[PDB]
Amino acid sequence: STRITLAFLMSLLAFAIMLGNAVVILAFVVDKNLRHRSNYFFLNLAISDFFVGVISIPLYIPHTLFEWDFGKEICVFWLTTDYLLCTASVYNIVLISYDRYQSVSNAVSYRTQHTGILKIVTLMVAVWVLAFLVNGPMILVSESWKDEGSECEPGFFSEWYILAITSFLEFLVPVILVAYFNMYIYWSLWKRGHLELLRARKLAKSLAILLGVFAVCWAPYSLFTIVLSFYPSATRPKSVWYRIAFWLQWFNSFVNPFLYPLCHKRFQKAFLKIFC
Amino acid sequence: CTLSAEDKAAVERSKMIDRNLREDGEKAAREVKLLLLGAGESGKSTIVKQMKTGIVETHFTFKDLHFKMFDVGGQRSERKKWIHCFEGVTAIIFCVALSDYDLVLAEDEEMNRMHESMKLFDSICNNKWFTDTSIILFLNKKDLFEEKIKKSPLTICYPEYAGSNTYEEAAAYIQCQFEDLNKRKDTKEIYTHFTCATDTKNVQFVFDAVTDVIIKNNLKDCGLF
Amino acid sequence: VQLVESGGGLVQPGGSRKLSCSASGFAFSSFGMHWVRQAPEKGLEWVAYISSGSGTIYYADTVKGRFTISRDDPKNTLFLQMTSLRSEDTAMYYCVRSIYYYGSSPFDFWGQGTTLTVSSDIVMTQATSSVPVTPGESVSISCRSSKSLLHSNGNTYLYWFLQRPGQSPQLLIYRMSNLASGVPDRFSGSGSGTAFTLTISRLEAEDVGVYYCMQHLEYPLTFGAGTKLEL
Amino acid sequence: ELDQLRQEAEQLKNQIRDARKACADATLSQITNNIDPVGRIQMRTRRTLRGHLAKIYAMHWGTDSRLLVSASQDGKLIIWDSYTTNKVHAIPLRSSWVMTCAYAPSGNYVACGGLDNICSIYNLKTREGNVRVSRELAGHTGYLSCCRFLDDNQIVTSSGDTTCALWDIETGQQTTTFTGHTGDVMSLSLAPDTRLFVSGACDASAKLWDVREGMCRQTFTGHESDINAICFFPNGNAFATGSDDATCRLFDLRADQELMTYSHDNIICGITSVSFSKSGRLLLAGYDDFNCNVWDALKADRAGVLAGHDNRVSCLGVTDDGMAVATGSWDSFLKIWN
Amino acid sequence: ASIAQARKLVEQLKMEANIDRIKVSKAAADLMAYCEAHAKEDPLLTPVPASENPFRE
Ligand SMILES: N=C(N)SCCc1cnc[nH]1
Repeated sequence: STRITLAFLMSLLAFAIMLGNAVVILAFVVDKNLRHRSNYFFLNLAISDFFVGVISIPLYIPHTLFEWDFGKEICVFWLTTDYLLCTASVYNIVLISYDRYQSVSNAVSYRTQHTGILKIVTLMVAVWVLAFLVNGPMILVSESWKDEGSECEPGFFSEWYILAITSFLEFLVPVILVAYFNMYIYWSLWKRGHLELLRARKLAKSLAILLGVFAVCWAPYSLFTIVLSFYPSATRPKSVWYRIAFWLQWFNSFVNPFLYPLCHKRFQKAFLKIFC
Repeated sequence: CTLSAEDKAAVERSKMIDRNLREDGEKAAREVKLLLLGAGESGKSTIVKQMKTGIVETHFTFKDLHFKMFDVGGQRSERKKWIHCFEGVTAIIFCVALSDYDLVLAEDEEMNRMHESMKLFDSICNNKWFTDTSIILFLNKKDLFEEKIKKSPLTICYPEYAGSNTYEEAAAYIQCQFEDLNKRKDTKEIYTHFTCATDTKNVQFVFDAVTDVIIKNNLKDCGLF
Repeated sequence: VQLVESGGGLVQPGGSRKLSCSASGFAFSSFGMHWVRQAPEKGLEWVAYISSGSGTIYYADTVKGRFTISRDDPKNTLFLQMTSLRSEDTAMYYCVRSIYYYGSSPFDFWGQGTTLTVSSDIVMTQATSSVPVTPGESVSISCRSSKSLLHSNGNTYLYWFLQRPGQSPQLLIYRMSNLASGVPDRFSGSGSGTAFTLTISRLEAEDVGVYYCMQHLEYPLTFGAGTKLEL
Repeated sequence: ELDQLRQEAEQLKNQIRDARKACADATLSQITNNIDPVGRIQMRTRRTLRGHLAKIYAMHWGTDSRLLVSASQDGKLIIWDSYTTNKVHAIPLRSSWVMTCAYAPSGNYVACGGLDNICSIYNLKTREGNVRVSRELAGHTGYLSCCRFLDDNQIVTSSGDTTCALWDIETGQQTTTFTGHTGDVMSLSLAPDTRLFVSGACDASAKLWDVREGMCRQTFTGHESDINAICFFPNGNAFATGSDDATCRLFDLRADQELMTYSHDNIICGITSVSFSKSGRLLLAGYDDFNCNVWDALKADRAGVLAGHDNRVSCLGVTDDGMAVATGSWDSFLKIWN
Repeated sequence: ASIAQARKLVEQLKMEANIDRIKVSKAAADLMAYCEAHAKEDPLLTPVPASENPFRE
């Protein structure tokens, strides 16, 4: 009964993640004027969320339903890919925030600069490699710790220090960096300058929405997993709220095309040209 | 490949030409453009001098920024037939002489030169092409204005004036009158500076206005601000 | 406007040599360059080609693997370095320019050449070897091929060159129909597919020389045997 | 007496109007009603020439209908092959403000001009292998609107100071000056026989000039706004004028009166360029609404639209053999339609 | 001053008003006969076979 509607909702979310990122990719590839060392980051974000929708959700849907297609050789690969894609999505927002910080802090150097394609490729490759190296090797090492029963979950959930270190590593530093960049931008524009008050309010709202969404989507699962990990032996029986926190992080990868590339006012021209 | 050797060589030449063209475009896309629009050709030459046919191009460099200034004072043609060529310019520098409030333009009985300046400023500011470009005002010739205003009060230019005849609260009145002609304050900002004959920081003021405009445009493009 | 070539002389077999070609008076960077050989008692023979910007380099099968071509664009220089020379490399060398675009005239200008002494392909035949004829009467020179020089785009690749005694080859007609610039209108070219003919309406004292028919359909650029015009 | 001269001029123009009214016999539609309409015209984009980085302001087909030159605000003048996509030439201009270009009938020369008040003539075929400036014609005060080659030694230019000029390229000095226009001259075109030429100005009127005599022959009026484009019929006995009030008009040299007007209620924006096709049956007119209409010459009705440009279409042209059309727009994209 | 300009305008009007004109019907017939006399060699009106035109996709 409930499994049918749950599958319907999950498939709808996966299809929406398909559509948004496919639209972003096609809009990027049709036009040749989006080569300003800033649309590549949007391309990376779209690629990460697109692969999230392609791989992570369709494979997980049968597991949580009555179907049991689980396997030891496929669950490790699924976990590694899912964590890779989520961490890469996290690490691409920091790149865009740093780009905006560079644009505001020193516009003269940001304007008269020729980085080249090699620097952009190096930055993208470094982002992906760091996203993997944060968690994937630890999953591979800790896979031997689990033995039968519970499976297709990271083997280091038993330990609290490893979870705290990892949660810090890809949640606390990125959120602090994004908050610092946004507050620096807002403070610089406020000190530089009735209409001004309205402009400042709009800028503050736009800067705060992104940070608030990121925080509300990434804090609960990490902190709630950390507090659950303190339970000796098997953890406390997972309630609905744990699964809600599990799905919230994936739900974050849906509004990313709506926030960053949709409002760029140059991808909007691409959308209009494609649809007309 | 169904192409002869000469066709392949022609394709290679075309590709090299494409590479040269894209390199030139990338090089030229990182320069600041300022269109210098005067009013009666009063003070344009001095401001050009302090910032080191039919159109005059002045190229200079300041703080690792390349500025190209276009002067079209010698066209004396219909402005509406070629003004759209300047759409997309980074900024428009407007020069207004404060000294000709008493002076009357020739061939007319009662038509003040300041009225010509205000009319031209109104026409340029609310043009359908320059709906986003920023105007940098330049009120010059302020000294001999300061001695002249003592002899004759600032009431011939504006009948609806009531205040002290001193320099203070009089030049500011004209600056406010010029700034009030703007009708697109939501998407446009006007910068004002009083320039002397021996002033030096005019280039610095233009640089600051240009970098502020660059920052605001960059943040407005992204959807913020 | 001119090309000067240096190098050559006598070489001990098995050694190495470097020949230089310096240009002056034209844009050297926009011209593809060719090195063309000529045996002491035989006709011309293609050697090497380098594109503009050094994008593509082509060598003849006789010298491939030991010869090297290079260009210097900041200067105006062309280098040919030969290694493991044998007794068959003794010949005259010519440094030729050629530009390629719609309507261009390749092989327009030839260098003076330098002498070196050492101690499948589209074959084209020229049955004519000697044509004794008095000046003032029309003459015809025939040149046959072994493959259709015509291309699908309507272009044909047959060039005619004239070499007067003690001088350098000169371009006469490119694509068998387009007369080269700076030559009298007496020369004409015709033909279709395999056999072609060059016609001279009125001979003069300056028309005595050797005529070569060369193909540019595809590399290697095979030359003709050449025919002489005696008096 | 100035007033007497004004009264004489008024009487002369009134009697000219009366004579023109009496000369008219029947409307063009009354005679063309029996003609079979050409029907809907569907054209496709065969080529898309790209490489420019700013608005394209002019273009002109070659005499062989294979090469074409284009000018943009980049400061570049690009000579394209049209059968292939390859760029034959790319000439950097000394002034980045170019608003016109022309290609010599012999193919050896190119012309350009703009806000610099100077007409630059470039030589393509030279021994050095690079395109170099051959002549810099100067003497105009207002900006240069259009230029058209007659032969390798004579050119015709129009400036923004209500003046046209005939330049001898060899000496560089002006030969004949055509004056009389009230507003700025925007466009001109030469007759097929190269004996007369029409010039359209900003005073809502057009004039016919004789290159030999140097005196104005006939004047035409009727437009209510600026005239932006003008072009002769292939027969050379009529010409079409496009104006800024979204109206095209056909004028006849012998009849000295307008024949037909092309307008529609759905179009309000002005016309940038007008060109006849081969045999003069069609009339392709660019518009500010990013489209290009294909009107019929004998039928006032429309016959098709061309919609492939994201910005204002600034120029268009038809090959000599009538095989294909080309359009350049304020978007940095040339297109070839067939 | 303006008297010379007015005199020149009057002279231009006099020299332009003497031009003989023909009926509009004759000009319309001429344009017709031209249009339907050259309709065979107009590629834009009658589309040529796709194997004959040089421009292709
Ligand atoms: N720890 C990370 N940064 S990825 C968390 C992976 C995930 C769990 N439920 C949805 N996604």
